[PDB]
Amino acid sequence: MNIFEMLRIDEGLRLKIYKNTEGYYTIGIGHLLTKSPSLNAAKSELDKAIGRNTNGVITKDEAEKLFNQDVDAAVRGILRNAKLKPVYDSLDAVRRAALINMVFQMGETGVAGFTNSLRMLQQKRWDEAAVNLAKSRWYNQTPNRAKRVITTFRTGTWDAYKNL
Ligand SMILES: [Cl-]
Ligand SMILES: [Cl-]
Repeated sequence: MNIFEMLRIDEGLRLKIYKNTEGYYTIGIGHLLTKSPSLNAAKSELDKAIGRNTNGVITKDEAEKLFNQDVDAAVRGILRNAKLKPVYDSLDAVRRAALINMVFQMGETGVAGFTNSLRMLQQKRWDEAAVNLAKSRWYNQTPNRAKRVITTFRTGTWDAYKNL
């Protein structure tokens, strides 16, 4: 298991524009297009991202390309974030993947807001962090996925994902 496989399980793969869990236009492997209510706006963002007139449909390779770029960006966002970097640097390889997953889903800014959980992770207080992480909109809105990431932080193993 690795970050790629992990997020592919969490986000799935769709080759046509769809609405994510928050009702926003998305494509591929969780690549958000826009928060705008307009499908045209989404098709426009899509063609600009791909570099061709897609008509709202992309291929598998194109999806994988956006995915590689998004993962890369998530990592770089962590590394450039003064609040995130220290945490990421303190963790082991498995737990680092759990932090990348959260950043990919909710953005650098959203994750940097879990101040108390971040401190606990930094301190290696696993069970405490898991409890603190669960008290969030994130967990109440997407509980099955939140539980998988949380278990990851708690145990430092990929067990929540083995089977998927
Ligand atoms: Cl893009
Ligand atoms: Cl979920």
